[PDB]
Amino acid sequence: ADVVMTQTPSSVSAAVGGTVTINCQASQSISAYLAWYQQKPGQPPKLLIYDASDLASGVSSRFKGSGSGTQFTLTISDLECADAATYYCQTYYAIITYGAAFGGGTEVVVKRTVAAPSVFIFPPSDEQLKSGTASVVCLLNNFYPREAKVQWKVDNALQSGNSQESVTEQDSKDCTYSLSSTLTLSKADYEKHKVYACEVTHQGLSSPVTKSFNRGE
Amino acid sequence: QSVEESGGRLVTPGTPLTLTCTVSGFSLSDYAMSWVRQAPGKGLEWIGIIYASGSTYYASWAKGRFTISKTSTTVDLKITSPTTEDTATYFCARYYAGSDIWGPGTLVTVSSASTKGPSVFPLAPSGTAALGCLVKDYFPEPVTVSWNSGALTSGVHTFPAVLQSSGLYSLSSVVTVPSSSLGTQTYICNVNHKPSNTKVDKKVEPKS
Repeated sequence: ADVVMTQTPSSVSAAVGGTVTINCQASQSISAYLAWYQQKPGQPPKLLIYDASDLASGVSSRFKGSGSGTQFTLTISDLECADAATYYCQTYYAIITYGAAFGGGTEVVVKRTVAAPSVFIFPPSDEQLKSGTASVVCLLNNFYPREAKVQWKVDNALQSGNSQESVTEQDSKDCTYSLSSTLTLSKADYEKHKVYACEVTHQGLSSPVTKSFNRGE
Repeated sequence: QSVEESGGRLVTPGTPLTLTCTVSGFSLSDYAMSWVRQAPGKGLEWIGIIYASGSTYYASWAKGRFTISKTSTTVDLKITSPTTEDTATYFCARYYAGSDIWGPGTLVTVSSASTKGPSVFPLAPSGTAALGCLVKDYFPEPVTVSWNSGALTSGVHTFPAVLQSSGLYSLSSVVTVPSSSLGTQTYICNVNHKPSNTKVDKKVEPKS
């Protein structure tokens, strides 16, 4: 049967300058025929380590592979924001018999000091209103840590069920996230209310920040 | 040495689809090649390999569901009878000691829904200002966004697409800029949805 690579943990974290450890366990012995890869968002994987411990050309010696047989480790030292990515192991022992499965992946989260978001609200465009729908967007820009609470109110009534959040991955220079919350209403419903408000709660904000507009003003 | 995948597109379930891996700067008579895929948000999945001498080997779940073949300079992956398990980005990769050379990937979408190009709406700016473009209601993925034809990159955030309950995708792209530049600089988002042949340039400015 195909070799299975059990990769743990699913996520691991340390501060800038710190070290993380990522593990893989092969279902039977694969000797030293193990590779490690980095995959940044939107990109193909990049080979870091082959034959369990040998560095691919150009790769920083901050990346260290160890192990043999059934247990392997990737250790990333002097962690940088640019290391925020998903890492994968892969067997290539006797592929013709056992296949070349990847482990399930491990995310690396790079910790830093608290950074409050800047908050912005955007009303729907007049052009969009011709579609019969209105999108209202609240932007939280460049914050850390990830946890953030976005509250929508329309004429002071709490909203739910009509919004969707999207979040970026950690920035490669400053380790922050950005987030959009998009409230979608019909044009007809949008035109029945005046005050549109996004209130943000975040560890870096001493009290919540509200951005709002009045329809038509 | 490099490779590049092509052929990823929207197909209806059950329609065979062939992807192509074009290689350059090395010979397929010297190296094996694998195909790997990755469903949105998920992990890498090794599909199979074709050795220099032509023998093919597949993951246990791939046997009978994919065919790998090659010419002198390309490797193909045929997906015999696509399902939604097959919606994914597919990569080809050269094998040496591990997989060292990878392509950018090609995206396959398996669905009965129709292609639809996006509408692009301004996120108009209200000492740092934010502005953006809302790219709404498109299918299938992907969309790309640049600002000022690539001249503006600092402070840009293009959010991952969301799939709306309508079955259509949406995303926004935003940028922060000096508030004093709103009066004097021009900010244009360049939106490309190749599946629908849509390319839109939208100037984003304060609402009068």
